[PDB]
Amino acid sequence: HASQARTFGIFERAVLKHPGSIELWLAYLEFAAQVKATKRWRRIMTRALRLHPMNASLWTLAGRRAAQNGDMQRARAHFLRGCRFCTREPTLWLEYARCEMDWLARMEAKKDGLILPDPDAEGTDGTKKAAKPVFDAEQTKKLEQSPALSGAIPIAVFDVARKQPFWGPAAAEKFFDVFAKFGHLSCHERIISHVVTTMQELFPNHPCTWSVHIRQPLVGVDVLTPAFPKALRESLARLKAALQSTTDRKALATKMVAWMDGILAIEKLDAAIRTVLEHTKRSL
Repeated sequence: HASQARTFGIFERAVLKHPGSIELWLAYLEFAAQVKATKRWRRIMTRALRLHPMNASLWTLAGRRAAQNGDMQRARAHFLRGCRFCTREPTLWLEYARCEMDWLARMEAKKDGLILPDPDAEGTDGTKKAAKPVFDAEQTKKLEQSPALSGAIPIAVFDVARKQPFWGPAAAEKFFDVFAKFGHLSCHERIISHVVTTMQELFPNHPCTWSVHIRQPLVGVDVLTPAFPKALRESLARLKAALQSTTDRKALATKMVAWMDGILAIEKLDAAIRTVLEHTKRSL
């Protein structure tokens, strides 16, 4: 028990020496969480977010804790507040989308020390510290009434993210990636399609859009299932077409090599498939 005290002192004097260090805060929070000091955890969270309001890691940590405790209401609450704050970096938005798909995963399976930064706070000159709320009152109501297994919310998160400063092809591809797991859910097809299309419409020839376009056919699929080789052939067709397009070949080749490495990583992959993929990679 005395060790709790000692360690706490270590962290405390540590973040006092250097409050800029986010990692210290994170590490301290983890320690507090493991010794089940929840009150202290809330207080440390309040202090860290107070002085690091735009750090995604903190916000995600909070929202994800509320969801793991079981109420998706606060989860959503924290994440939305935070997204008003965290707006120069995709991170918090990606993590909210993820948290949301995770909830769908649980729904398909079934079938106070904490003070968060006020978004409606003004600075010295009148400027708001946080962007306007992510969803209008009307909009939130339409999403609440929306069917749970529709996946209307993560899509909504994606579309509103489109209005944020961090919006670009790279951010979009990160959403595709968040969503590209969760292949086992009904909504993912519609969602992924939305994302790839959108990217195609807005960033027509970007190596990222090409990325998601090549990678798209293999999202629902597993091996072995006859759908996998067909999809692989489709994917490869997309890849050839990509290498012949007027596009950054270097960036594309990098992403695509990583992708194939990921594929070759899998166990019980067909021999001829391994060979042809390796040749295809060696080409890059």
